[PDB]
Parts: sequence; C-alpha cells; structure tokens
Amino acid sequence: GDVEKGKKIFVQKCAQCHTVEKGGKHKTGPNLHGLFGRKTGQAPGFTYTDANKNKGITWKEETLMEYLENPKKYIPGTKMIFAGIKKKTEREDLIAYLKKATNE
Ligand code: HEC
Repeated sequence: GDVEKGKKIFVQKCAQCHTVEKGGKHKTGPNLHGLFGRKTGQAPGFTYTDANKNKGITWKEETLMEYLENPKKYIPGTKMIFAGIKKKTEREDLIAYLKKATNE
C-alpha cells in the first residue's frame, strides 16, 4: 500500500472523524485503533451502532477496501456516512497507511 499516500488520504477525508496519528480518540469520529487487528468494535464505549460496537469482522482490505467505498455498505446499521475515497487505488493507500499509522 503506501504510508505518506494514505497519510494524506486519511488526514484529508477521515481526519475529523477518524484519528490515528493524532491520538486515536473518539473525536468528532471514531479512531482506527481497531483497523487491521482482528477486532473491529474497539472500545464500544464510544458510539458504535448495534454492530461495530461489538462486531466481529476485521479491517484489512476486503473488510476496509469494502467499507471505504461506502460505510453503510459494510454495515448499513452503522451511524456514519461519507463517500469521499470510494474510488479504489487511493482507498488502498488509506488502509496500508493506517496500518502503521495507528501503530505509533
Ligand atoms: C464521521 C463523519 C465519520 C467519517 C468522516 C468517517 N467515518 Fe468511519 N466510522 C464512523 C463511525 C461513527 C463508525 C462506527 C459506527 C458507529 O455508528 O459509530 C465508523 C466506522 C468505521 C469503520 C469500522 C469500525 C471499526 O471498528 O473499525 C471503518 C473501517 C471506517 N469507519 C472507516 C472510515 C474511513 C476509511 C473513512 C474515510 C474514507 C471514514 N470511516 C469516515 C464515523 C465516520
């Protein structure tokens, strides 16, 4: 994937709702401390819907690569929406970047 690439794709589109290199808190949006890690519903104490809260999927490509296209697509029972990096190539950059971004 890419680091500086998805580093700009992330801080440009999911930066106000997904924190990874800034801290990983539930700021205006949920951080990515659950990305590529087997666990999806990180700390449900945030506001996940009735699925990501204590979900059971993962966040590699097909899991993210799918989500990224359209949030509700992976789980329309979610409570977030944003169709920005739905293209594809850049999408991958987003994942890889994050993989080591929130690995701080
Ligand atoms: C707020 C306006 C959001 C933006 C912008 C993006 N996401 Fe989102 N995402 C949001 C919420 C609130 C949730 C959790 C469900 C809920 O109802 O609270 C999510 C979920 C994800 C997930 C899965 C959750 C997990 O445990 O990992 C992923 C993988 C995810 N979001 C990715 C993602 C990306 C790549 C975004 C930018 C292209 C993005 N989200 C925007 C809130 C918001």
